Amino acid sequence: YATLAARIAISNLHKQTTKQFSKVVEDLYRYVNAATGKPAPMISDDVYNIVMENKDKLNSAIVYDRDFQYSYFGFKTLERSYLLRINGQVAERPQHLIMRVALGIHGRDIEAALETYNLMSLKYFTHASPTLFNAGTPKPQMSSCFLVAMKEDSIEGIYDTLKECALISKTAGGIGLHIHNIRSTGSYIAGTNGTSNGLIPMIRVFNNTARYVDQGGNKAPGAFALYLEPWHADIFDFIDIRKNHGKEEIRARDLFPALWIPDLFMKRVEENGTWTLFSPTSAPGLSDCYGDEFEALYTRYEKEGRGKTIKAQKLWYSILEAQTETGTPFVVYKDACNRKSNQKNLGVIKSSNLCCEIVEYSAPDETAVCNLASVALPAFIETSEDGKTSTYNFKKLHEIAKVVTRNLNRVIDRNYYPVEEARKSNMRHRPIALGVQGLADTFMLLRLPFDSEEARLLNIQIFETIYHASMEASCELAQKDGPYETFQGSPASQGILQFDMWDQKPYGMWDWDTLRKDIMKHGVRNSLTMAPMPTASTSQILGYNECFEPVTSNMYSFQVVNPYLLRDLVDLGIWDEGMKQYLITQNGSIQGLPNVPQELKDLYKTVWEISQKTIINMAADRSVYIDQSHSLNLFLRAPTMGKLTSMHFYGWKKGLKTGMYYLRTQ
Amino acid sequence: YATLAARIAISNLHKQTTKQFSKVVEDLYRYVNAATGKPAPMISDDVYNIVMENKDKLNSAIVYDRDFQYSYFGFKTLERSYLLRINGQVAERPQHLIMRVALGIHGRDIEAALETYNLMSLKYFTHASPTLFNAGTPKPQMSSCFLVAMKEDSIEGIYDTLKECALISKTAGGIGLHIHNIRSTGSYIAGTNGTSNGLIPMIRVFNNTARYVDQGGNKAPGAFALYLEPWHADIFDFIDIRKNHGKEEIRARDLFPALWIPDLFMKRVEENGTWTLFSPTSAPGLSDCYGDEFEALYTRYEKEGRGKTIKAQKLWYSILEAQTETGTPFVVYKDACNRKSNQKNLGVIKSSNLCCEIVEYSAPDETAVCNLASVALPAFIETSEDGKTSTYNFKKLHEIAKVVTRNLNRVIDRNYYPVEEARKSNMRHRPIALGVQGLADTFMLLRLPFDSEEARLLNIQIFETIYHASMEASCELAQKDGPYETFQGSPASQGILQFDMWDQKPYGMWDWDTLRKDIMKHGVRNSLTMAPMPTASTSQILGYNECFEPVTSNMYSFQVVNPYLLRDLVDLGIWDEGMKQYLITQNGSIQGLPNVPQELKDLYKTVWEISQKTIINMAADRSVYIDQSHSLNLFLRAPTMGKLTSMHFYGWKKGLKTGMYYLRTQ
Ligand SMILES: Nc1ncnc2c1ncn2[C@@H]1O[C@H](COP(=O)(O)OP(=O)(O)NP(=O)(O)O)[C@@H](O)[C@H]1O
Ligand SMILES: Nc1ncnc2c1ncn2[C@@H]1O[C@H](COP(=O)(O)OP(=O)(O)NP(=O)(O)O)[C@@H](O)[C@H]1O
Ligand SMILES: Nc1ccn([C@@H]2O[C@H](COP(=O)(O)OP(=O)(O)O)[C@@H](O)[C@H]2O)c(=O)n1
Ligand SMILES: Nc1ccn([C@@H]2O[C@H](COP(=O)(O)OP(=O)(O)O)[C@@H](O)[C@H]2O)c(=O)n1
Ligand SMILES: [Mg+2]
Ligand SMILES: [Mg+2]
Repeated sequence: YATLAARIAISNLHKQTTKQFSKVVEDLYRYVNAATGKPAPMISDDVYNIVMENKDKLNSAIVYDRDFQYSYFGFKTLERSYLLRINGQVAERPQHLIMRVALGIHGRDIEAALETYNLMSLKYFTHASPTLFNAGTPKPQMSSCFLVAMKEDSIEGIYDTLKECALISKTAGGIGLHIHNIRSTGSYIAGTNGTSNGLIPMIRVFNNTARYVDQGGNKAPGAFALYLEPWHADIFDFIDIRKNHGKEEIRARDLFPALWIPDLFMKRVEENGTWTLFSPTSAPGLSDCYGDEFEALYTRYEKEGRGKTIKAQKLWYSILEAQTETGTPFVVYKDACNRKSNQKNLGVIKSSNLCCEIVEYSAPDETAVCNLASVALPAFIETSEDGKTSTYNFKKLHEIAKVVTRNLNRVIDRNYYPVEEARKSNMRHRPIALGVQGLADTFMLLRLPFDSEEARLLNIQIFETIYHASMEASCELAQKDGPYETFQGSPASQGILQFDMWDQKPYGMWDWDTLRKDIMKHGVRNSLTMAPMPTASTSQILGYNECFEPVTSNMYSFQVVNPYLLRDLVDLGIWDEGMKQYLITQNGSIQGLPNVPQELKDLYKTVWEISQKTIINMAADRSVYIDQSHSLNLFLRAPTMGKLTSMHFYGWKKGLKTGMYYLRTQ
Repeated sequence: YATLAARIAISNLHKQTTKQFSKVVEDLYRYVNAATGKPAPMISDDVYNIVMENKDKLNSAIVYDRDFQYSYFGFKTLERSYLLRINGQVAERPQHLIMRVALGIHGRDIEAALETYNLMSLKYFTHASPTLFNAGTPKPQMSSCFLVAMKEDSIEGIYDTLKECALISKTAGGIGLHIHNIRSTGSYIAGTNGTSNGLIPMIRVFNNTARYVDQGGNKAPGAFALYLEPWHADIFDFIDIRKNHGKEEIRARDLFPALWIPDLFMKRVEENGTWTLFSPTSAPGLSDCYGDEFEALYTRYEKEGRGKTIKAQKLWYSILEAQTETGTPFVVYKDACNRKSNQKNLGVIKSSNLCCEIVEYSAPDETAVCNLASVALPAFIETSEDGKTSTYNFKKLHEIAKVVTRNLNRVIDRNYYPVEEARKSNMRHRPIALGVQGLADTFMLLRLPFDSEEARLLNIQIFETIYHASMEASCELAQKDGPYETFQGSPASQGILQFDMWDQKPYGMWDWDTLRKDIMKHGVRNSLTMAPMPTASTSQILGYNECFEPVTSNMYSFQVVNPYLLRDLVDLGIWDEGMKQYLITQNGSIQGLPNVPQELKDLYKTVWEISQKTIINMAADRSVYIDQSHSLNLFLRAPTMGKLTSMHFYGWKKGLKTGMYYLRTQ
């Protein structure tokens, strides 16, 4: 169909752009801001000198054919926010952006540079947007998220923290900020008859700084996620922070509430029992432990009159309300996250990030950071048997995941850190996050319904391979540069890998025993490797479905129909106008369509037609090979208090870390 | 009349309170917060030990009769916000508050303590509210205002500054904050295609922190004043910040805009000429000079295309609009303030304070502070000739002003400083601010219309004496403790006193030559002594008219009629119900009342009936004995663009520093 608008706008772009890469780096580097007279380079000194000392090798390495791998919407995304502009006009071709990104990561290892270039240009993998924006640029802030500790229960602590979010928000990246330690409404303050205002008014300050620190282009999200434990006395308002009605002095519409849930809360809800709310000042230490230690300390404070008791299910019901209307708060299980983190030698983890996938340690003086990349799952499909059936090439997937791991690991050293808390932190533990995109495609291309036994297996299979790969790559790194600073004492140091903490045998596609031997011997370079993220933008750049979720509709959206569906409907000579209309009219749903094979109706279920138990199951299956966590969106058809209840508890009992990211509805 | 409700509620208070002072200090000191279990003392260790080591001397010094010096509204003010409360109930009697304040200032100089006590209990003078609140208490923040420098044109500078206002707003005191150095809307920012948002959105952040840092009781005002020079490119919005209509993202209703006006602006308005707006980044140095140096540098930048030119009177007209509707921006003349400051050896002064009276030097690392007290002008009236006419006792006024000066000077050393910038600053230059209240009364009691030749003279006379006194006291201090750190190089070091900088001979009631001799010889302890403030609350505590303004109505307000008026109307046997009604119905105006002597109509003009030229004149007369500045409110009857125009220019040409504080209307 109109894949023809892609080619047009692509070679239009070729016409408005200098072909030779090294000339473009000259242009971008030499740039002066006409309106102001200021020399405003867009390449670093470092990457400039590199390109100049290697210009023939580099220019000739670039294959411009590989520009036509982009769908129309992929390309318009690139154009509109990614390709570097000279004075309003676009100056970078897609190949130049990639080549720049390759250099920004690799520096003088031109061999590494050429390997990344090739693999990216061919669509094997892609790095997260901040890397695509800033690698090879003079303030190269390439990380996607910062996990910030509230420094202290004081105006000074609060305003130091506010300063840090502000300094972070100048640049690319999202912020997860935990606040369990701020005293609740009405608590005593020494030196006044004044009472405390609590969380909400302090939230309104943060929300306001989110709105003010724009102007980083549109590279900042302008939103923070905030993490709270449900025992905090300010909980009812906190969860209603994105509510669309009620008083305005109580809402904070540019921020996301995220719950940090102890298992105790859930038991109490299930047991239909009491829940007690404390101010952190009448209940110290509560966020600084978990599991049993928490259970013991909580129960004691609860017996010692230190707080306020109400019915667990009163809170529970309010949460489901807030979630049904707004899609938030997110739900992340504190204990599951801490019980099963390779970072537990550092102390208690107090939050996740803005997309509920990063599970790293943060403290007033260490603000945890992470660099993300995603693998293009469908690129490892081949027909390779001999005949008609397609298989999945796991060798290449292991090979490619080792490359990404090495990339992400360099990005740590060549990263610009907005705040000293992020450099201190990331240099010590060197966490890393790999993800995937196009899981739904992979299945579709391989003729598998999402809810099949075969899909369940491949899910496990793929993730086993990425995790094995990354730990292998990381361990090779530890052999060249030493383990990361804080590796002694870690579960990985004691031979305990992620699935072990889930008390499971690995699916056994790869030799874990060899790997585990070498890790106890040599260490790893990275405390953490795996955390599948939303890929909202980058999967649009590679033309794939986000992430690891099924299609939302088969009507993608001018509106363009799912190419695999189209393919199949045409090959069955049943694609007419009745088809174009039935699918528009049902929004990319093909069930209940008179003349369509059952094989296709299974294959092209939309996420609303797939059962959430299956969804949670696959999240549980893959989770044992996930160092950190993943952004589990949930989708509900005709939503009810009961259906939502069984979904949290289902994931909760599965041992999940992120029980829910967004709740999406209608 | 109902002065009888005073006695009732006074001796009611006696019944609910322990008579003996040292028991009350015990009570207050020993206080424990029942709800929380926390020991919450309300007296310092230091003042406790003092009282205990001197309890008989102290308790017996206290005259409780002196509790009945308070009008009903004076007393209700004391009760409602000043007298220390034990668990909701009032624990301090007025005499205890005073005695505490005396100690908090004097420490172990019990002789000084007893002298202050006596003088205050008898209503000779009073210190500003923060002193009344906090002297003798464990965080004794006794200063009324902080003049804060915007630290830098950066997110870091801005958020360091935000932190400092927040830390200051926890406690008593107002903030004047100058921002001439923040780049305006649309300016370049290096490292993004992002433009700057300018002032307004950054103001909204400050306004929001004003709202959030309450809870210091109601001792913080919850408002800042912001100072800008009218060449700043963000000027039109900045002046409209308290506008009651229009868009909400453009207003900031809890802050006050104050203009810092160069003479150039005014000439240009008068000449009907061009005015040029710059961003500080395209015009550096502009706020860091004045007079000629400014004129030269401004003109050059204006010739070099560096900014945007429009008609002076376009801005002028908008200012008058904003002022007519909202009463702001305030108007303070930058050049007059800098030309005539004894602090010019330190560098350019960049703002005043929240009440337009403090004119002190502030810089990113020095935040200027000031401690205020006011003299009760009417307390120095006596009949003392022999017969019927009353005179004014200037000897006692010189004597009392020397006492206050010594008090204020101790408060500097025993002050708690919220931020290190304020301690650095105040310890070096030791500024001080004395004021007055009850000028209108004094005149009334002395049978003088405000606009008489006799009133004009006494105005000059009083102020000459306070200024002479304070410099004398201060110079005696310099003899015991040395001059203040930065006295060398000051105008006062070169024999140049305030009136000299106005190029005037002093009225000559006191020997200035002797004083001036001694100052060049020994120095002063205080860089600055005099800055008449609004006395909004404390004059209500002493039962006098604020400040140095005339009565606003003769219907004070249950509604209580002006006691002097009443006195006089009754003595003429013309006070009936027709009288009670004519004055209610005219809101304390007595002109155009059929049966009232002309002598009384002159004597009891309301500030709306008095001409503003006279008002400005007296402000000009007194200003030559004012180190710093004063809070000139203006009052306009039937306000018009022309009348307001001639008033600014009139004061501007008089050489005033504060041309206008509030513009008050109807
Ligand atoms: N003036 C204020 N306005 C609003 N909230 C305040 C204020 N002062 C303190 N708080 C809140 O109370 C907490 C303590 O503030 P902090 O700056 O530690 O004051 P403090 O004098 O140290 N009182 P305390 O912490 O009780 O010893 C912080 O969480 C503040 O948010
Ligand atoms: N991300 C942002 N959002 C809004 N305003 C900003 C942002 N970054 C900078 N500014 C404004 O631009 C000014 C410069 O900010 P600063 O923190 O100095 O950034 P910088 O990288 O140093 N850019 P420059 O000052 O041009 O070298 C400050 O007045 C900020 O208010
Ligand atoms: N323009 C953008 C988009 C995302 N991000 C960051 O990455 C997160 C979104 O993750 P994602 O994986 O869905 O987005 P992409 O990496 O595909 O653009 C946001 O929460 C931010 O933390 C950013 O900094 N700037
Ligand atoms: N309750 C109060 C009242 C005034 N003030 C400070 O003193 C200023 C008012 O000056 P003023 O002389 O009119 O008030 P008083 O000293 O008479 O209470 C305010 O701008 C604040 O700077 C305060 O800190 N707390
Ligand atoms: Mg504290
Ligand atoms: Mg800067």
